[PDB]
Amino acid sequence: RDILKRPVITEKSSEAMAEDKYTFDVDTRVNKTQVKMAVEEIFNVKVASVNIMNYKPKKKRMGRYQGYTNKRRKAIVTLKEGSDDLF
Amino acid sequence: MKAKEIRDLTTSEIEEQIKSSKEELFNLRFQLATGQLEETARIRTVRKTIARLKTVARERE
Amino acid sequence: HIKKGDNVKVIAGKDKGKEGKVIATLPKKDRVVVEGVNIMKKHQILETEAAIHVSNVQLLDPKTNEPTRVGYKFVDGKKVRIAKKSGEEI
Amino acid sequence: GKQCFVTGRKASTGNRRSHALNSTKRRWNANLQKVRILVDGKPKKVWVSARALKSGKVT
RNA sequence: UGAGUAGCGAAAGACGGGUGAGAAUCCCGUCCACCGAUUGACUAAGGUUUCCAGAGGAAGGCUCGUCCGCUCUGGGUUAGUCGGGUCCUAAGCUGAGGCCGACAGGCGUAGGCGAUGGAUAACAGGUUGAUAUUCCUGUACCACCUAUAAUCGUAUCG
RNA sequence: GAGCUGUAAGUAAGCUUUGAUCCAGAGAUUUCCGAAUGGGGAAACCCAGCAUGAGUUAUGUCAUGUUAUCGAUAUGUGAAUACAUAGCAUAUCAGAAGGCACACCCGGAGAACUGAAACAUCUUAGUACCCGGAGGAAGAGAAAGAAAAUUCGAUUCCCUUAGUAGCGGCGAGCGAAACGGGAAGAGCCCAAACCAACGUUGGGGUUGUAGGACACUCUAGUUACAAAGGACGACAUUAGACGAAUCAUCUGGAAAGAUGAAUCAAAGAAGGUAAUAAUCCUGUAGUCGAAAAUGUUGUCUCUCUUGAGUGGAUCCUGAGUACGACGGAGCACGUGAAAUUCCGUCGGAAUCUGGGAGGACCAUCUCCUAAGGCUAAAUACUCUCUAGUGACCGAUAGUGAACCAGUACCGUGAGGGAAAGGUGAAAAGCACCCCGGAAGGGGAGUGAAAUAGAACCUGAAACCGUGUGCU
Repeated sequence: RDILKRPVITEKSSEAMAEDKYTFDVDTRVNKTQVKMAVEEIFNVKVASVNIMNYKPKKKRMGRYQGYTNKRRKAIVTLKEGSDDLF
Repeated sequence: MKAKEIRDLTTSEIEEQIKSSKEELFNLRFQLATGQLEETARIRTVRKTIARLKTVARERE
Repeated sequence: HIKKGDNVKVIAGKDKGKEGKVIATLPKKDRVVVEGVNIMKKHQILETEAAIHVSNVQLLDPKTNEPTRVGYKFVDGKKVRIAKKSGEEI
Repeated sequence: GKQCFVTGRKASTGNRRSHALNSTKRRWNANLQKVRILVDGKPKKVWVSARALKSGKVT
């Protein structure tokens, strides 16, 4: 389903997109077997591998008040056919 | 107080919220990420239609 | 009471006795903006209209053009605004 | 959990007095004896005081 | 007030070229000096973004500072084989029914939890500003499923 | 009934007179932890069984239900041990658990410092702390009573009796009740005799002027006790709507102030508006109003229902109970001449010509009838909601906390704990020029005022500087 949240557009991810790799933001409590089936169901491609990782919340401040950002789970998808999962 | 005009039958109530989430919520949300999306009030409008389609379907029980 | 578009007379302040026309309404802070009243010079120099308290303006009766109070009559299912010391529906 | 199964007798509390009228706390226990008495099922051992063993009680 | 007084926390720096409003103190170069069973290379505990890049000089740095473990913005952690769980138990803890106890509760049987120990399938090379038995290249191993098999049937499995 | 997208300003994109936002009633959704309940665990995490379904050539993955312990009830149900009985398996259960207002109430258990000018009996004190069980109140409650009148008639609370009677190393100290005056105010159900049925369940029966059984003529619903399920109109609360009466001049940046003319009042409470307003605004007095939900009451329906006197041959009226000895406790009362009532141990009655009490005890008189149960009101307290009040505080005060406070911070932990309010009526929050890298400043503008420029109302003293008359 809508496991995916947003795509990741950075300098390192741009170098990944030249070799059939795509970086997304997924839900914090899903495994990469669900992410594998979610990509093929939406974009109609054939996935070959998924690697996934976690980042901790970061300390942030504005004015005097201090808080934390959201924790996130990042998935990198390797395809064997198809591309252009965004513009 | 809002405007509800969903007179559809059950077989058509299910498909209303499959089309309204596949493109009217998921396609509008990747456009805001990479950046192509003007007129951003569409996102909030669609989310309330999904809420409307579920309140009415549940009263049918 | 004082709604946008009406002709009003100022009864207190610097531009007192000067008729105008309400252009903006601020029900939260109880202020109205009247045309040609309390201009300000903002260094951005710019001339714009400032706001005055809603209790500083009074509505004018059409039959005499003298400031009057506003009542309600309950004629039909809807309400109308009557002018005191007169009978005309504002 | 030590009480008479029939009468409901149990321990009390009071004072121990010396000849000079000094006082300390003490307890008055009950003469509970472990006996087998006929109940609806198997006769199980229960605590029964000796006062309840007079005038004829099942054993 | 003491008073512009005590102190500035073990030690070798010198010159040239830059940047800059401002240079004993920042960057580059040369020479010289110190450790080297360690002032070198890994890593457990613990800390929790202090890591990288582009900018900044109010406060912190016992001096200065154009610089930073300090301020702003944007980034970075990828595993069937590595450590741990889907395996095992020591000490200890907890305990169905059970025993004891004014109440609260204490002790304990079968059963569980619990590594500092036992069992357990992958290596070499390359690459980025920030990751590497995790990414890429080449060559392997272990468990399970599906389709046909030479050979099977008192076979097989426990 | 016209703007709105919370602090909060910002820009961007939008909704709304086909009734946005907003206020009230009723619904639907409601991640994870936590009694936490499938198992485990270092809370907010990990790992499963079983039955249905989604997807796949198949495995691997996903979704929706359900699976703790104890207790009470139907059911199958060998043990040892013939029969039976422990154990075992499944089913049903708005059955239990935890939290809570560190207030009020009942019970279990229970100190010390202190006073006695030392201290042991005594006092602090049945207080603090701990544990259990509740309720909106709880506890008590229908005479084996108080007393001594020509008698009253369940319980609780207030006034007085009264610092009296009394208790006390007769020291320090402790300290009542009845009478009388008030608030509030109903009383009832069972066991036994006895009759009918197959030990059982029905009926009969509840007391002191002596009642009941047996035998003699015999018919107000009280759902707060007294027996327990429901349909039946008026109010109250939860959104709101109408609601009288003023103009002119002067000073000022601004009028509500001063000076003249008026008006309203079942409305001269209060708050705001550029300074001090009954008539500018929100209000006030007085009226009006409910889709829907809840509460309290009343009118039929509905549901139970046996009433009093005469006879007393005979029978019944609560047992290891009352009471006694020993050891303690509680009664204002410290064992004292200690009645009255509670616990542990050991003994242990009577039956209406009976039993108890009237402060050891006996006799006579008077009053009552123990050893079963239930019961509203007057009473106590405030975590709270609604509407108000004060010769109470005004930022070192008032709650620790007027401000992002049980927070910064400190400690392994239990736990301890601050400081910090104010521009202006209106941001109109200083366009532009000059010195500088910037901070900072000098003009020019805003404003009544900038020595009101966000380190902002007023701005004291300590302390630090510059310039000057006399020495």
